[PDB]
Amino acid sequence: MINKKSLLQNLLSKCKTTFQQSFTNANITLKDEKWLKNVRTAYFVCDHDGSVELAYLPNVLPKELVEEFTEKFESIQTGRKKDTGYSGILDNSMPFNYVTADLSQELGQYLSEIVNPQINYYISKLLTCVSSRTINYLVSLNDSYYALNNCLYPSTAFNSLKPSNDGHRIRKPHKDNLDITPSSLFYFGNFQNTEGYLELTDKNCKVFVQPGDVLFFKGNEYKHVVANITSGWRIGLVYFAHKGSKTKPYYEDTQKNSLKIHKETK
DNA sequence: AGAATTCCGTTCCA
DNA sequence: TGGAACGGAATTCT
Ligand SMILES: O=C(O)CCC(=O)C(=O)O
Ligand SMILES: [Mn+2]
Repeated sequence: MINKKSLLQNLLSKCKTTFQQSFTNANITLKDEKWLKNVRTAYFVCDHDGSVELAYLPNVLPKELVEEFTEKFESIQTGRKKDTGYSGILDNSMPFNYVTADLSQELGQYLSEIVNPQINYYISKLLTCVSSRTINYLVSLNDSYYALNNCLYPSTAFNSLKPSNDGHRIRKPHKDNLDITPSSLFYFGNFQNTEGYLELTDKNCKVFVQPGDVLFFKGNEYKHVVANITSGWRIGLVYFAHKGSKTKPYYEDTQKNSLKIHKETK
């Protein structure tokens, strides 16, 4: 119900001035139409209403930032058993929001205190361009969430993918169904141009992501999976918000403690 | 103690 | 519907 050529011109205009980069060979498709099979460049997916359900902007992060974060991420993850980590709040399995167990650890500290305040700026950049509805929602959240995660997004996921790990949750095709808003994704580490791509299975679209790129898309609606890497290290951050952020209460404590607090108020 | 297993609890889907 | 799934443990075995 709208012109895609003009909408792309609008999005490109905002993104060019905001990120101060020229995005060549940018493309736009409606969600109903046939998506590009291979996206190495700027790409946008919209509905009939005009809202952006996917945005991919190549290399918006300064190389100095990607390299420093990578080195620290790899340093911390070495001393970690699990291949995933989380900062901010999680409502998973509980009818309340709770502080992640990792926030007290080295990973959670580095994300919240150092990484997130810097990344929060590029998130602000991204949202003011592609989605107004998202940032309008994120600023309505409890102040405690913003203070906790030091970011507009109340929750941050840390995905460490080493070569030939098929057991990682991002290696299995899925949807994140708790998400009330499209997530913002940042990538780090080093891996090849032909591997570690995010594939949307139902739309048959392969987005090839490299360190420094940003990806903004709905995780609940579109089933997606991360491809295997034969070399390098694939590290990425997922900034999201669940439904429980608005709906469920907050006791300002970790999971087990909050459960005790939750019951005693009932 | 340091392994394997069960548990609390929400949400979904083949 | 059983059971896996962006958690995070406590029990229960060797
Ligand atoms: O890292 C990616 O490219 C995707 C992450 C993802 O799908 C998830 O965290 O569920
Ligand atoms: Mn996902």
